[PDB]
Amino acid sequence: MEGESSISIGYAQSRVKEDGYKLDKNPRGFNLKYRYEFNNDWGVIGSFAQTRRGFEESVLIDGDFKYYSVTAGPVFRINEYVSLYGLLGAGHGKAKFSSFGQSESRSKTSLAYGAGLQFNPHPNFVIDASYEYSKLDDVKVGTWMLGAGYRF
Repeated sequence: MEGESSISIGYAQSRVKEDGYKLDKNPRGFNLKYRYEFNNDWGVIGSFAQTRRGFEESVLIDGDFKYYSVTAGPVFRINEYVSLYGLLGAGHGKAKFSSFGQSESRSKTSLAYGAGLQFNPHPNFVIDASYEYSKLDDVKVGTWMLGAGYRF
């Protein structure tokens, strides 16, 4: 309802794909979302996401990946239980490869686009789920987010 805020924290998981290379389903992290309802039907939502795949000890060339994004947009309340939203903002990716002794890294900022929903099983609770896409030159990053929190 009007004047109410929702804050949530959640899992984020990315798939990363460049044509000619295998899809990378590993990067993981988190998502914070903050929603404010201006009236009983319309509001705004902001999102920060980060995912990464770093050094993991395992059993010649190792890689490191990081993605984050800041997006925002309008949220439309359908009824007491469900609201839908669309987001726009920026994504930033960085990839680094090292051996032995030597390394190269690339980073890129591009538009990020998202869409999601919020479910209120109780008026003061939030379950949040969304998808985000960003194309960083030839590298596509798709990120799913699933979180929870409170509305007050």
